[PDB]
Amino acid sequence: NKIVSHLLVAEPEKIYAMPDPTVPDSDIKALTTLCDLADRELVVIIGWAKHIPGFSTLSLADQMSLLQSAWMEILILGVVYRSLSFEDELVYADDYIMDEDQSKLAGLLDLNNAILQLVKKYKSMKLEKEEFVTLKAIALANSDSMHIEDVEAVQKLQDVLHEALQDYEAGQHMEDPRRAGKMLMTLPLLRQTSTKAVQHFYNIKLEGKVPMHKLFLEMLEAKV
Amino acid sequence: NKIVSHLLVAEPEKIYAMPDPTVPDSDIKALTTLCDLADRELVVIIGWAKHIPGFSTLSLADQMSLLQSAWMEILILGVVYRSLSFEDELVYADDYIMDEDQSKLAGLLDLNNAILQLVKKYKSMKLEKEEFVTLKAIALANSDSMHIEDVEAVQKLQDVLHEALQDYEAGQHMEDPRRAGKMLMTLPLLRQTSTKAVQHFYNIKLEGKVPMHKLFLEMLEAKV
Amino acid sequence: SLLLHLLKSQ
Amino acid sequence: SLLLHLLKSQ
Repeated sequence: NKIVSHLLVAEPEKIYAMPDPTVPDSDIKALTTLCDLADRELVVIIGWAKHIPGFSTLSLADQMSLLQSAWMEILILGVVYRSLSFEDELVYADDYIMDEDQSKLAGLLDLNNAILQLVKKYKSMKLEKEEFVTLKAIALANSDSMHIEDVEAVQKLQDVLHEALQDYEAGQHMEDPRRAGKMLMTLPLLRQTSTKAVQHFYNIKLEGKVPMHKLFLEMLEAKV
Repeated sequence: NKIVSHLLVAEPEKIYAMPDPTVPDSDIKALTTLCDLADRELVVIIGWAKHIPGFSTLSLADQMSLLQSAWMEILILGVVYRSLSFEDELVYADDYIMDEDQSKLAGLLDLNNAILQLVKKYKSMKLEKEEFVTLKAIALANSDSMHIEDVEAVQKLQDVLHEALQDYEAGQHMEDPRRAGKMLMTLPLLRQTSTKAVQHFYNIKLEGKVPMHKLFLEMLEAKV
Repeated sequence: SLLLHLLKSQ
Repeated sequence: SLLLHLLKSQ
């Protein structure tokens, strides 16, 4: 399927967390590192979205609305995917892998446990890269922004990506004629986990102890 | 499709909100009325779930876990369905319909606006009763409880209901071979809205001004 | 216990 | 404005 092949080639290079080796380990260090990484990933996500067939033909306001609604789901899906061959650890980046103990220290035990639940589900389904990239695009298109100008164009973008998923599954997974639907049925937990992450980091923002860069702040403010 | 026919006959009678006609209108009255209605609906939901093929064969702990995770989505879907032929109003019950002004007075503007977004989406898709009852059952089965004992039995329950949806759509909506997937793609917003409702009413619980009955309290405590 | 009670009931 | 800037960029 061509849309799937295109999404695979459009998949961005990974980036490094680069935690500051001169700074003592603390909750503030961990959270600063993650927020800094997210800020840089957000730049990469914006560039990636322009490769999705039809996205750039939407008005700028609608492009903004989709990204404002979906950004954390896209970030989370990336962590989930990188974590699939790991056990009880989350690969935020190749140089930043959080186990349970580190999650507790960062005050992220509940959030990271929910992300691990998504990992566990996809592990059991043997999620493939083809399926990952297609679901990332579907999460963007299906992000439920209240502010869409051209609802019919957004529905068509949803349709295009949904068709690519169904087609991929029909060709590659004849053994399970419901596999496309099972993939779509993982989106509620992704949405739930994203909401949790957004609310947690917004609280962190309000508390004022973790410095945050401007893009990350902009995207956080737009969501709450 | 037999599962769909069975869900239709299993659909419970509606109940009345019965707001107290002797009590002055206030946020406290509105919220007491809604919480009282939800308590009674929760009893009805428990009885309804036992009619879903396979649900009662699950262990009691898993039956509990599904209901503890999914109850608010089930409640919200009911309000959404009752509201489909209305404009900018939410039919909590035949004797309790909230417009924008009443939503503001109850302090529910943001929550009810999100519920109205679900109404608007289903209106545009011309959601049918067959589809409503099947999605209610799917929301129960796909509720993502962290505490499931028999994961393989819950996945089979999900599969059974998902198959009924796909089959229904294949027979009744040949004009849109992706209609089953579009229905499944509405579940993320239902999950998001439920989380919002749960968090709001939990805050209301903490504030101590709105009396709440024991079942509603139990289900609220289990979620947070 | 109430959810459990009702699940066991009738 | 930053999201908008980046969407317009290159």
